[PDB]
Amino acid sequence: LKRPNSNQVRNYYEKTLALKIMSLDLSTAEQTNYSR
Amino acid sequence: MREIVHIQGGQCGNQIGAKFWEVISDEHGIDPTGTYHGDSDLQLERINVYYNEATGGRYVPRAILMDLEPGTMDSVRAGPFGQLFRPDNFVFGQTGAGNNWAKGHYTEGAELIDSVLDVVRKEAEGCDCLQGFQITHSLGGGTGSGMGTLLISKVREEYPDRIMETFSVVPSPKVSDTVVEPYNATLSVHQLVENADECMVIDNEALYDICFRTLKLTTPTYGDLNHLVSAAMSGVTCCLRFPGQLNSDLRKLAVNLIPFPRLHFFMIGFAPLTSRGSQQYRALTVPELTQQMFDAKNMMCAADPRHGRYLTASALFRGRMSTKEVDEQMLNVQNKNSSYFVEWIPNNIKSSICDIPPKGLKMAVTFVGNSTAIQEMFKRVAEQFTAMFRRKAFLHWYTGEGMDEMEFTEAESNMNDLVSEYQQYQDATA
Amino acid sequence: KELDIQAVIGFTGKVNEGLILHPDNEHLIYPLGSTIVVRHIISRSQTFLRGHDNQISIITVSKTGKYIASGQKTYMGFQADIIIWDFETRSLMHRLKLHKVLIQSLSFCCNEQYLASLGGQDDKNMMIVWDVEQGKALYGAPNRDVVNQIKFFNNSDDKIIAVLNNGVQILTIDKANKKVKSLDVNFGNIKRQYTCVAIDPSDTYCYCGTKTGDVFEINIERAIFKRLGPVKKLFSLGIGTLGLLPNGDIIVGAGDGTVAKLSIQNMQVLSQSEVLGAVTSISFTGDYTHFFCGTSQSNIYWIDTEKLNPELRNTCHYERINDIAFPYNYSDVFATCSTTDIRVWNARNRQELLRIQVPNLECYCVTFMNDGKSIISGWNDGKIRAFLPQSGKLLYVISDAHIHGVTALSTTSDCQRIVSGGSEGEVRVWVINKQTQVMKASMKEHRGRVWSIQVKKNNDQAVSASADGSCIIWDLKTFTRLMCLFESTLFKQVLYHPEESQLLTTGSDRKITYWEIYDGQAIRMLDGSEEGEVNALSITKEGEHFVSGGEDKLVKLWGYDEGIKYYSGTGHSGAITRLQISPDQRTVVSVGAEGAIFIWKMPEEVV
Amino acid sequence: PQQGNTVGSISKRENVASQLIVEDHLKNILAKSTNSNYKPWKIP
Amino acid sequence: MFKNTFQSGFLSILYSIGSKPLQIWDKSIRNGHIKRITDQDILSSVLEIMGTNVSTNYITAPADPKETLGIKLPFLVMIIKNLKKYYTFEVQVLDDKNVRRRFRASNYQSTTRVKPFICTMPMRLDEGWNQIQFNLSDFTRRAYATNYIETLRVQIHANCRIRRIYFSDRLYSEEELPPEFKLFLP
Ligand SMILES: Nc1nc2c(ncn2[C@@H]2O[C@H](COP(=O)(O)OP(=O)(O)O)[C@@H](O)[C@H]2O)c(=O)[nH]1
Repeated sequence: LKRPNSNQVRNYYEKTLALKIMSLDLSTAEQTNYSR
Repeated sequence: MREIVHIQGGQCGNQIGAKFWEVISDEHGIDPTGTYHGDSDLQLERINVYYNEATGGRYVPRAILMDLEPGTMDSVRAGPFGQLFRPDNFVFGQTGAGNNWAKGHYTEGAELIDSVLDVVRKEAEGCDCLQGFQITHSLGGGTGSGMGTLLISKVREEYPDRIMETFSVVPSPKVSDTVVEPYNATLSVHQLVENADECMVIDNEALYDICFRTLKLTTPTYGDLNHLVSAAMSGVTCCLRFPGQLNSDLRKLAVNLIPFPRLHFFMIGFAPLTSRGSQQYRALTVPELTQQMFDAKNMMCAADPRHGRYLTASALFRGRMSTKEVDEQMLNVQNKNSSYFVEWIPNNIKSSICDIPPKGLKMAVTFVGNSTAIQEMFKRVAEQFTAMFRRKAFLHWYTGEGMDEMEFTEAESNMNDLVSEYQQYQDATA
Repeated sequence: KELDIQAVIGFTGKVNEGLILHPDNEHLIYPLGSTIVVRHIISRSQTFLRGHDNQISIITVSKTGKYIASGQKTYMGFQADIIIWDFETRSLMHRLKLHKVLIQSLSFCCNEQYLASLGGQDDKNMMIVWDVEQGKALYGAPNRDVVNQIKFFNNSDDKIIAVLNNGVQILTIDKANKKVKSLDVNFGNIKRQYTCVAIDPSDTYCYCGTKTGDVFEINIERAIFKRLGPVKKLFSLGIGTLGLLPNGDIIVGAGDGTVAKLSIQNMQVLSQSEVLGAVTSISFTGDYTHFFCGTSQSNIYWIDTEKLNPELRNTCHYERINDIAFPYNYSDVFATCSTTDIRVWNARNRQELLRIQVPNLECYCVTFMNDGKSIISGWNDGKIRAFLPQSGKLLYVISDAHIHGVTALSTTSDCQRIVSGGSEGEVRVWVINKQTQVMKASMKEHRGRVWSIQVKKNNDQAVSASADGSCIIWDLKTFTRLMCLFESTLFKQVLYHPEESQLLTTGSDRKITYWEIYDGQAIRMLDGSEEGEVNALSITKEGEHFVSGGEDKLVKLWGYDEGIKYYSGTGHSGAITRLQISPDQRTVVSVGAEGAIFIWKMPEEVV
Repeated sequence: PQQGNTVGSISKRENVASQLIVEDHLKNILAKSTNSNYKPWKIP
Repeated sequence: MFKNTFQSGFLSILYSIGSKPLQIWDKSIRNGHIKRITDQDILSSVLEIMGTNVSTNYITAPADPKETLGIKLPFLVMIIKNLKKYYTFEVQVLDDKNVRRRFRASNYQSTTRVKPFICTMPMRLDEGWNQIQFNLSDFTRRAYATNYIETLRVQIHANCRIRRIYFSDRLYSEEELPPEFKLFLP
């Protein structure tokens, strides 16, 4: 079996994990940037 | 309640019904898998008319598909909405009629008719209370024009009281696809006139003219022609399937449209028809609908109505509108066109209303008229027949399978008579 | 100046593949009614992309997280514009002008240099290629039949796929000659209709969906197809979206709303699940687990892989908010009318509280009742309905109140009566009683549809504003004394001043006009954009400031005593229609006709 | 009549695709069916 | 069910030509089978129940127990095809007194006995199709010397093909039977 990138896979891992918890609410902005 | 079964014979009828069922399923909210997903409750109150209920909540059309060759059913089985058709009803032959009415009606058709007769009989006992039967076929093909009308005679023998529709594609010399059209055409129509409660004539050249002129689309196809035919199909029985202020069924039409037992040949039409270039320019109102549905170019038939006088006519509107304005354009169009209506039958216009419009269009109308202009197809077909027949061309193939010259003579004489008494009332005065 | 916004409730699931998780993650992009929004995930920040005029139709992104392409649908007379936005700068990097009405699809190569755009059914299905660095139309292809989507191959960008309505087409593009070659994949006795497509990473095989519900499998090296899809079973509304796992497993979205996976074997589902609304977008996260799903009813779902259990992340409004209301002296909850179903929402946290659904009717002017009694609404058929707060069951219905639908409602404080307005100038009064509901209206005549009815504190006097151009003030005791206020335009919101004598009224003209029952005009404000129709207004308990909003995206609040604007509001899309202020007045809420909900922090120095 | 019904039977059973074809002779069918109208050539 | 409803001359409970011939009927099958086929002797679709252990295979008059099929009508009649196999059918009736009695008719029984709750009777079937008339009036008046008010239930057991079951209310002849009620000869 091929050897995956140890750092890359774990990076995707905790990235998706944190996105899970922080994805609960999308409404709040607190950084408007109407113009840009 | 008051159901009708749907049966196809010959590839033309199979192709018509194949997407007739598609249109019906779409307007009833039925998926290609037989599972209802409509949004309105009225979509489900009257579904037994065309669909039987099967275990698992699915629905199966009460249609019997029949032909003497398997290719067309093999194609339609994989066609869109082909999964709804139950595999049992597929009745197919093994040779093909060779476009020969003899092989289509005496040698092969007579022996093959037993299975389809059994199936249609069982289907007839299946429904609660029968309204009648309706056919979709072409007189120009051997297997259809022969064994379909054979089945017509058998079924009319066994159910004398029911009403029958026959939507028939007649041959025309403008678009002629076969060299032997007059023979089997006259042979089929001779038998069909004696048993047909109602006959709906459809002209493919007229279909090309319509799809060329009314819509301005570059390359129409058999699918588009089938779409127009299917719209005409659904317009007739919309009122029986949905509520309305003035409900009128097939027996209503039979009572109101046929003065005499031999005058049951009709020409039909559908409106509105608009281009994609002008649909949102054009403002659809009741006068616009009526002027379109009385237009000479909107008719599904090549015979021009202004060469004769209407014996009677009927119109079915679909969508929400009051009835008095409908009545007023009816009376106005009867008044300004009194020359084109027979004068000894006043009030020869039937009007019916249904409050459920078709999907995507808020108003629609279907027109069916018994007119004294139909004699043109019959005279030209008879002229072609005698042109072929005086030299006995293409005759040995028929006479080699039970045919003789006497049957052709009787059919020709009967058609000439039918023309004579059909045009006699045009000149009749009160 | 500009006013803060704290929360936004907006999403459009009408456009397919609208929801996109930006590669490298942390960024989630989706289209609003007419503007694109990007959101950082770990932080709570977001950014707006507003370089458009009409509703967005298509959103696409490149590989390796490079620039984004957005396309919108316009009127027949004009031409749709394709806008390329450079990422990491949030700047419009290019604008391109071609095609007649709308663009159906956009495709990016594996390399970022090239572009493909597909026009709508109008322009006769024109396929165009573009160059990213400089906008150039190298060559194009017109075809008769409609093509639903086009996709570039993962490698060998010279070969592209097009799911034409009749069947599949493979197109070859060469640099040597500007010509494009077309090969039609032939099917034996098959007339399936095809919408979505996906390509395996090896570029050997492509899986294409069907309107019937079975996914076909076709090699690119030949016009031969292999497999119809799930045997003996279908998905009952066609195939919405396709996705490919590294295993080759095919994640499929059904039209009814259904998520299932088929192994690269006999097409049998390993696991199946049910999801609300028609599926519209599927986005696979990095490492291909726990992907995002976007419905056609504006719902965002977090769907696990290999064990399909749907978990609802958040829900959004379906479309076209009609009006908003607060309870009397209560601000924790607020209710919104919808196209079909009324919703209630919490102000602090904007998760959905409760929905009351009606199949095929529009609501207008939902009115709350103190003492926690039923909520009242009016519908298209002309009926009025009252529903209980915790659970959506109706207390009562009033049938055939007005011929063409009730438009506006107002409640007296002591709540024994309701005043209602129809489209054809009819204003009616109904005596509610726990036993029965009766009416004693004057059946007073009033030409246009009435958009607003207000009742003063002492509850005897009640004003009603018509579309015709008259704001008539009714004594409500004798149903007489018809003195009505005159100006010539389409009226809108009218308000009493709290514990004064003045009427703050608006109309189609770009003017907020202070009036009195004696034709007394303090000032003619004239708050005008180029083609703005100021429509929504609100007043503080103390007459320091009033909030005003037009049809234009901008919304602004003005000092009552003196005609000078303080602060302003932007970031909206489309026509803003209603502006309310909470009883606690710590915020101002606005509802946009394109599905967006905005709550704004009112400035501190208006207390 | 007796036959002509059998041969028709195979066709409709064939119309079901299911990623399979029924020619009527697939599995556990005698030793083997003659490779042509005559028995096979020496080199296939 | 069938209470406070008109009846004058006839009342049909079951007939095999319809979309759902048996809706009020409840079917319980253990080793048998139920289906309707066109009959060779009479060219029409006929419902059929078949199986072994005739006791366990039956169809009940109500879909569920605990309520009545209240019928005031005196005369039962059935159209059954004689298949040269076992067959039983029973009827539950209410008398003058609020008592429930029952009459069973068996093909394979040879003795008749009266009992307070059950009255069994043998029956004989001629070859081929036949329609049989069940009086029930003289039957109750002879078995318990008590008149009848209402007939609660009807039950058919296995091994039979059935065309019509109805209430005829009096002895009628073929000529005065309407076309649907009469059996047209092959
Ligand atoms: N409207 C319509 N007409 C058709 C179609 N197929 C064939 N026809 C017409 O039918 C005629 C030939 O009929 P034919 O195929 O011989 O009928 P068959 O013998 O029953 O198969 C041609 O002139 C066609 O115009 C179809 O799909 N739609």
